[PDB]
Amino acid sequence: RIKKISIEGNIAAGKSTFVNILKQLSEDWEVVPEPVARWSNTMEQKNGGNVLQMMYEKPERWSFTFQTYACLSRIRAQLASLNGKLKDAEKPVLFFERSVYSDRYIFASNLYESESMNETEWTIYQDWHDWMNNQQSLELDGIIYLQATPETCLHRIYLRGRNEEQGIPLEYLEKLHYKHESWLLHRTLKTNFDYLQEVPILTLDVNEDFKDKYESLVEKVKEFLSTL
Amino acid sequence: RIKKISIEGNIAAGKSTFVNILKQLSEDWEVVPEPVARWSNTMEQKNGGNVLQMMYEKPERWSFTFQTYACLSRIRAQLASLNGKLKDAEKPVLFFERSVYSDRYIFASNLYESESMNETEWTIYQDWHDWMNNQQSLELDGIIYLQATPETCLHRIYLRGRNEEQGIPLEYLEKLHYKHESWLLHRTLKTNFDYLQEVPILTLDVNEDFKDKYESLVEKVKEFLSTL
Ligand SMILES: CCCN(c1nc(-c2nc(N)cc(N)n2)cs1)c1cc(-c2ccc(S(=O)(=O)N3CCN(C)CC3)c(OC)c2)ccc1C
Ligand SMILES: CCCN(c1nc(-c2nc(N)cc(N)n2)cs1)c1cc(-c2ccc(S(=O)(=O)N3CCN(C)CC3)c(OC)c2)ccc1C
Ligand SMILES: O=c1ccn([C@@H]2O[C@H](COP(=O)(O)OP(=O)(O)O)[C@@H](O)[C@H]2O)c(=O)[nH]1
Ligand SMILES: O=c1ccn([C@@H]2O[C@H](COP(=O)(O)OP(=O)(O)O)[C@@H](O)[C@H]2O)c(=O)[nH]1
Ligand code: NA
Ligand code: NA
Repeated sequence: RIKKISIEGNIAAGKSTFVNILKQLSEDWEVVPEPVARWSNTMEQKNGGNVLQMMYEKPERWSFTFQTYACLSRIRAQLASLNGKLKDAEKPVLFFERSVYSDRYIFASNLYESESMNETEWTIYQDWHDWMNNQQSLELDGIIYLQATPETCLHRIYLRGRNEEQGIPLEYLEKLHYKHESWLLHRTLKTNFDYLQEVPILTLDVNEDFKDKYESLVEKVKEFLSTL
Repeated sequence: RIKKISIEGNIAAGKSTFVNILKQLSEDWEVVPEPVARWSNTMEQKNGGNVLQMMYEKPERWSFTFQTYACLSRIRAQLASLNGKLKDAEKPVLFFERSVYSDRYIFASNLYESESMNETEWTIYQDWHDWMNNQQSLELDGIIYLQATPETCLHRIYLRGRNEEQGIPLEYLEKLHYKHESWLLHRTLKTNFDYLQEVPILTLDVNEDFKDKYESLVEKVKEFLSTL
C-alpha cells in the first residue's frame, strides 16, 4: 500500500528542492510535482501559463478559474502517480508537492480573503472541492511541513529569479505563513476533512540552506515514515 | 441494472413537462430534474440563482463559472439518483433532464462561440469535462430528443413567463436548435465520447401541445425502451 505524504510550506520554502532530493534517495520513493510549479517554467501547461499570467494581471477576474484548474490538475497528477507508480516497491512512499488541502485552505482561502473571489465563487469552489474530493484514495498518511520565515521565503523568491514573482510583497508571505502555522503547527485551522485533525505532521526548519547538507532532514523523514 | 435515458431539447421544448408526465406513469420510472431548471425557480440553489442572475448581467464574466457549476451540479444529482433510487424496480429507468453532453456540446460550446468564454476558459472547461466524466456510470442507454421549432420554443418561453427569459431572442433558439439537429438528427456533431455515435435516439415532434394528450408520445417511449 503506497504511503501518501504531502510536503507543505510557504512559497520558495524549498519544497521542490527537497522533493527532488527525496526522489533520488530510494527506488521506493516517488514525487508528484505541483502543477502550478510546472506552469511557472502540453494543453494543461498552455492553459496553466495563460491562467497564471492573467492571474498576475487581474486576480479578482481569474482566481476562481485558476484555483479550480490548479486543484483539478493536482488531483489528476496525484491519481496518475498513485495508479501508475511504485507497483514493485517494498516500502512505497509517494511525496506530494502540496495537497488539495493547501489549494483550498492556503491559496483559495487567501484569495477569498483578498476579495479576489466573491462569496458565490468561494462557496462554488468549496462545494466543488468538497464534492471533487469526497468521491478518496488521495487521503494523506502524513504531512511534512517545511517551515521557513517569511523573510527566508522572500530571499528564496529572489534566489529563484522568476520575473513575475519579484513583486510578491513580504505581507503576502506573512499571511500565507500565518495560515501554515494555524494549520500545521497550532492545528487551530478547522477543515472539512475530519481525518486531517489526527494526521501525523513532521515540522522541519529549513531556514538554513540544505541543498548540500540535507542528511539530518532526510534522517527525520525516515524516522517519521517508520512511525506511520 | 438502471437504464439511463437523457431527455434533450431546446429551451422550453417541454422537457420538464414531459419528464413530470413520465415519472407519474411507473414506479420503475424516476427522473433527475436539471439543476439549472431548479435554479430558475439550499447552498447549491443559492449559488445557482446568484450565478444565473450574474450570467444575465455579464455572460463574458460568468460563463466558465456557470457552466462548471451547472455540470458539477448535474453529475452530483445524476450519481445521487443512480445510487439512491430504483433499488426494488423490475425494469428500472432513470430519465435525465438533459445530460453532461448538452452542457458541453450545446450550452458551453455556444457560449465559447459567442466569445462569452475565451479560448483558455473553453479549453480548461473541456479538459475539466473530459476528466470529470472519464473517471463513468452515467453513460446513456438512449436519448429522447424532444424536437420543437425555434418559434414553438419562443412561444413556450412566453407561456412559462420567467421574467429573465422574455428577452431571449429567436436567433439564440435557432442557434441551439441547429446544434441539437447536428447532434441528435444528422449525428454530424463530433464529440469526445465514442459510444454516443451509436447510442439509440428517439426523436419526438412536440410542436403540438401534449400536456393533456401525451399517450402517443409515451407509447413511442415504451417501444423505444423495449428495444434497448
Ligand atoms: C507565487 C504566488 C503566485 N500566486 C498564486 N498562487 C496561488 C496558488 N494556488 C494554488 N492552489 C497552488 C499554488 N501553488 N499557488 C494562488 S495565487 C499569485 C498571487 C498573486 C497575489 C499576490 C499577493 C497579493 S497581496 O495580498 O499582496 N495584495 C493585496 C491586494 N492588493 C490590491 C494587491 C496586493 C495578491 O492580492 C490579490 C495576489 C497574484 C497572482 C498570482 C499568480
Ligand atoms: C434560458 C437561457 C439561459 N442561459 C443559459 N443557460 C445555459 C445553460 N447551460 C447549461 N449547461 C445548462 C442549461 N440548462 N442552460 C447557458 S447560457 C443564458 C443565456 C444567455 C444568452 C442568451 C442569448 C445570447 S445571444 O447569442 O442572443 N447574444 C449574442 C451576443 N450579443 C451581444 C447578445 C445576444 C447570449 O449571448 C452571449 C447569452 C444569457 C444568460 C443566461 C443565463
Ligand atoms: O536550501 C535551499 C532551499 C532552496 N533554495 C533556493 O530557494 C529557491 C526556492 O526553492 P524551491 O523552488 O524548492 O521552493 P518551493 O517554492 O518549491 O518551496 C530556489 O531558487 C532554490 O534553489 C536554496 O538555495 N537553498
Ligand atoms: O405541450 C406543452 C409543453 C409545454 N408547455 C408549456 O411550455 C413551457 C415550457 O415547457 P417546459 O418548462 O417543460 O420546457 P423545458 O424548458 O423544460 O424544455 C411551460 O410553460 C409549459 O407548461 C405547454 O403548454 N404544452
Ligand atoms: Na525514487
Ligand atoms: Na415513477
